[PDB]
Amino acid sequence: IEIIKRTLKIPAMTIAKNAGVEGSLIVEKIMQSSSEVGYDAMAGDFVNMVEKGIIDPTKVVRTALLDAAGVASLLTTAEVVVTEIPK
Amino acid sequence: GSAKDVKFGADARALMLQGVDLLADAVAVTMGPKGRTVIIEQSWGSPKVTKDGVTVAKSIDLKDKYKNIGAKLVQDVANNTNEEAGDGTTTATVLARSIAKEGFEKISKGANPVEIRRGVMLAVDAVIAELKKQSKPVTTPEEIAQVATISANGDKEIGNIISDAMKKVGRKGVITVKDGKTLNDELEIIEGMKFDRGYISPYFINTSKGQKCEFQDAYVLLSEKKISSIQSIVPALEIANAHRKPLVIIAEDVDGEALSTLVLNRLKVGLQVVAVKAPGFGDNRKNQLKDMAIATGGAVFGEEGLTLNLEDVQPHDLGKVGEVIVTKDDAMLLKGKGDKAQIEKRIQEIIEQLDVTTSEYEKEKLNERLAKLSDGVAVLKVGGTSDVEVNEKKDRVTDALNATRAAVEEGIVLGGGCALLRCIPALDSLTPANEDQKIGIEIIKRTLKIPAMTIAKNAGVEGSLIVEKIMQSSSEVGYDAMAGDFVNMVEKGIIDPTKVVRTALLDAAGVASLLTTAEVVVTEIPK
Amino acid sequence: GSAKDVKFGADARALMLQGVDLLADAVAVTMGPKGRTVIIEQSWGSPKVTKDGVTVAKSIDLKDKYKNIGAKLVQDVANNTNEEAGDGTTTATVLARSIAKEGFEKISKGANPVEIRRGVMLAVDAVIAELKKQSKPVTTPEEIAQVATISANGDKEIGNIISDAMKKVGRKGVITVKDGKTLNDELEIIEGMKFDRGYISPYFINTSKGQKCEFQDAYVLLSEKKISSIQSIVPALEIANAHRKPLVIIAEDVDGEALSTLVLNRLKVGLQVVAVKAPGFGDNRKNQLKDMAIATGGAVFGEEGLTLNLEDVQPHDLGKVGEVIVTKDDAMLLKGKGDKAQIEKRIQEIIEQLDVTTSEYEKEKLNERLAKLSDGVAVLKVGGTSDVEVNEKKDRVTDALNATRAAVEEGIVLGGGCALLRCIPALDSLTPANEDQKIGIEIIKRTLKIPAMTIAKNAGVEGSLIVEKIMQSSSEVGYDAMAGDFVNMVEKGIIDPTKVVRTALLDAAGVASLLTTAEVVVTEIPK
Ligand SMILES: Nc1ncnc2c1ncn2[C@@H]1O[C@H](COP(=O)(O)OP(=O)(O)OP(=O)(O)O)[C@@H](O)[C@H]1O
Ligand SMILES: Nc1ncnc2c1ncn2[C@@H]1O[C@H](COP(=O)(O)OP(=O)(O)OP(=O)(O)O)[C@@H](O)[C@H]1O
Ligand SMILES: [K+]
Ligand SMILES: [K+]
Ligand SMILES: [Mg+2]
Ligand SMILES: [Mg+2]
Repeated sequence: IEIIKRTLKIPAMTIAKNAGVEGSLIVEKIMQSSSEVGYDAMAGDFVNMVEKGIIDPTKVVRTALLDAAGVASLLTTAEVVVTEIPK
Repeated sequence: GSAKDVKFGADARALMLQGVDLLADAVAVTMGPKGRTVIIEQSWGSPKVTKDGVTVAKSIDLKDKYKNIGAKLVQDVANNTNEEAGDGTTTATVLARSIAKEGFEKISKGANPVEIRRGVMLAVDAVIAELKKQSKPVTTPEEIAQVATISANGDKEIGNIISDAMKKVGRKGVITVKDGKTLNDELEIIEGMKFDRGYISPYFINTSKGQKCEFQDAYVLLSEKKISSIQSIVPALEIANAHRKPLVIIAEDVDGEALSTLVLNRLKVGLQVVAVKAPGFGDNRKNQLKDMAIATGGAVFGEEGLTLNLEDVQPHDLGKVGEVIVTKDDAMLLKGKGDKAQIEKRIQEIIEQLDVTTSEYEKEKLNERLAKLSDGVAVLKVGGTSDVEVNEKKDRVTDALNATRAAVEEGIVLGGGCALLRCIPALDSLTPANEDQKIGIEIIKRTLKIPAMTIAKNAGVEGSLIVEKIMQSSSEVGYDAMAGDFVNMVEKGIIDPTKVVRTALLDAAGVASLLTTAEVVVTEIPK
Repeated sequence: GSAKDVKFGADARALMLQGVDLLADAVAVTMGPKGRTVIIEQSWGSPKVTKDGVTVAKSIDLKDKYKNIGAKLVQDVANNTNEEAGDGTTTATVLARSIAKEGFEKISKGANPVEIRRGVMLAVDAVIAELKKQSKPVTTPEEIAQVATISANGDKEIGNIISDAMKKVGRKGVITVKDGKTLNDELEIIEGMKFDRGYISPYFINTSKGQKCEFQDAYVLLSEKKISSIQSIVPALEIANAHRKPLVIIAEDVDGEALSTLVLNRLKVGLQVVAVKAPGFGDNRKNQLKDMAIATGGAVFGEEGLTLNLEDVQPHDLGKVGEVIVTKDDAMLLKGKGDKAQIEKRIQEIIEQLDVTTSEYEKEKLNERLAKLSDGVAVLKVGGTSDVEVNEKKDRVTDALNATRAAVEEGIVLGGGCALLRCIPALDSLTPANEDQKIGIEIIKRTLKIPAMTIAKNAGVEGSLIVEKIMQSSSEVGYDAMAGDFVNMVEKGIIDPTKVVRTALLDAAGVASLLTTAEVVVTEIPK
């Protein structure tokens, strides 16, 4: 549960980090803000996200999280890795 | 003569930054109360474990000569900080790495790095002025204990023992740190005048329980020249025997006929006499003998200037001590009957001699003489199980003693890197003369966050969030990284010496902003 | 005897030009107010950071011996320019590279490179004559400060302190540059006659506050031989004691019986006496002793020529000083009661001694004696946080001092490479004797734009446009590359010493035009 809770910040941090600002500070200020407020990384400002039209499809967000979590949490169960000798 | 390789611009600067980054990455793990140690291989024996930043810096040299140039420059930062202040070397290293990385990032074709350096040094002068305005002088021994505890990585016992030493021998007193043979630290206070010369012959022992010669209310005969003849020792013994008082003879050497006379009168009739060599090698020996003369109220015999002779001795020319203890390896004189005005005058003479010496070795002898005259000396014996633990702990004890002396000298500020963090508004108000000086001011403004971020990062938390919360807080509030809490820093005793903070910043900024002016680097072809 | 490789013609010249190009490319990054620095690895310790063109040139040696020949020749250019002018080495380097590249480009089967060199030297003579007509003598201390500021890479404080030192000790006065222990620069002015010999014994101290001997209206005894006997020192003390005046004894050495007499009379009765060793080692020692005698109005005893003896001393043979200060490491005589005509005669003698000798080491001693007699000396202590910063700054201080001395000697011209740019019409009027001399003249005419182009190029603008706009402007107009503006150059104080410009051009042209005569290069096979 804590792994997922930490992971939930990664998209906003990565978007802010590509924008050349410090992503953790941006995410902390988003979490401290009212629920309609987010970071316009293109403009570099904290805005009402729906009024600025910075929106995502629900299906895309849930699909990306589910698909990432399944494979990666299966990967983290591994103790032995078997590979072929390169020829 | 030697064949050289030359590289230009960004490739050269990137290689130098790799060297700087490797050294700073090794040093930065040691920072703060959750810093970890560094193990350095020693060629002759057991490896060294250290939390000391300059020690880690000086132990790292790199094969790539371009990387080694940057590593050597940050070694210069750490060493200069250690020499000036005795603490803060890790802080200086991380500040230097930050300034170098930011300066290298800002170099473009239109940029003027020398003017950027001018901006950097102007910003640093503004920060140092703000730090001096922030500073508060040390008033209480509790603040002394707090400074020493913080500098000793939170060891409250080291802070307590340094504070006790400074209570006993003075805040400016002589305090030395040495190996202890036990598990725990101990503080020894050497009172009176004790020097490292024992009895000349073992026949002067009167107290067998400690194998020492103990006298009370003793005459003291001081000789700047050696005593080897009968006539130069008979009348002093006649005075001692007529007054029925013990005699202590401190000379360069007592040997031959005079020594045999002393031993014969000691064994046969029971004459209360002891003979001790005069400590020191050269002018310091004469100075120490004159200090003993002033303390005891006697006169020095066999001197060059006045030429007083041992054949003509009067009872007033002999010093008087209330107590003397002579062991095999040391002698000790207690409550000498000298004139207080003479002693104060000699102390002031020693002080004026201290004001005109810059040898950094004669100042130690002068301070030790001052301490033998006034207050005694303190010895901190550092306990431990093995040599590696004792050396590791001795590094921290020495750091705490340096930090406490610096705090006495120039005051204290908030620890945790908060002092530099509260100087950022003093940079916001600056008006840069041009764009390059603006770039330099901004480099320093970003760099001022680095110590607090590094301390927090070693504590396993996100440093940028911690620093943002600090800057949003009231000016007395900082981050206790040991407790993981936001606290009033002064009340919790998380404080730093002002001298250490300003020294680390100045020494980092100078070297690193000079480094960021480079366009060409020339190295020798490796053979 | 060693086996040799031999290359011919264009391939050999291309390899040598690669060497010249590498060294000049490294040196050229330092030019002008937006020049950057070069970091040179040092084998024994910290790397050196430099903006000095000759320092960069001398540090670069190449493995390829054909390239190393060209690099060594441009090193000869930079070193020769440094030796005769003390500045302008970077300018000389870029001029030499330009002449080498242009000359190598013009070599064909019909070309005669020796006659091309003759043309190059004729053009350079015409340019130097035009520079001498362009030149203006320095009249104001403001121009002194401007010259020193420009030569110190725009540091106005360095220009101010050099101008202040030249105001205090004269424009031809002795000014030395040394390391300072502080952050900031400081000017010390040593007035009177001060030498590096302290008191012989510490018993002569009368003022405890600085541990020094301080006398006013003192007799002075000068002895060219040692004083070790009683009767040599008694009648001088008799004169001093009868006249109730302090005595200063400057001799080769006072030791033994005479020293014990001096100390005994000092301690017991309170005789005002001090003894100082005579400075210098050899003929310089007797010359300084005679200068002291002339300044004070006394006579030198124990000399070879006149054979005056210390047993027969009269009060007129004793010098008189208004003040004497004797510390542990130095002695200082102030307000000597000598004859003004005798002092001026000695000054004229020292001047005529300077006019006939060319050893460049005893000339320093003669200048030092001159300055002790006339105006004192100046010491510039260079501040900084680290040794690398102090060495970098001291290079520029030395450059500024050399440039200011050169401007005093031979006047000033416009900076920014504009002086050479205004000499191009003096080449347009030449009538070449043949085609090869015409080619050489054209080589110099193209080379004359190189310094202004390089200064502009380092400043991140297009140098050819800048130079074209300068040449289209009135003769007082040039490019302020630091400000990026076209300005009256003399009014903004962007000026150069005439000697530096002409030295750099002559030294570059000679070596590079000789290099362009080469058809065969012989090197050793590397082992
Ligand atoms: N509990 C704490 N919370 C926050 N900061 C602390 C705490 N304890 C100490 N510090 C800070 O840690 C820093 C000391 O770190 P450290 O001693 O590791 O490095 P240094 O003094 O820069 O260098 P060195 O000791 O290696 O010469 C000081 O700034 C001090 O204020
Ligand atoms: N603001 C400026 N604008 C234009 N030219 C300038 C300016 N300041 C200095 N200069 C010129 O820059 C040149 C000095 O460059 P620099 O001192 O870097 O090299 P150098 O004198 O040739 O050699 P070195 O100092 O290495 O011995 C002079 O021609 C000087 O007039
Ligand atoms: K540390
Ligand atoms: K230069
Ligand atoms: Mg520390
Ligand atoms: Mg120059």
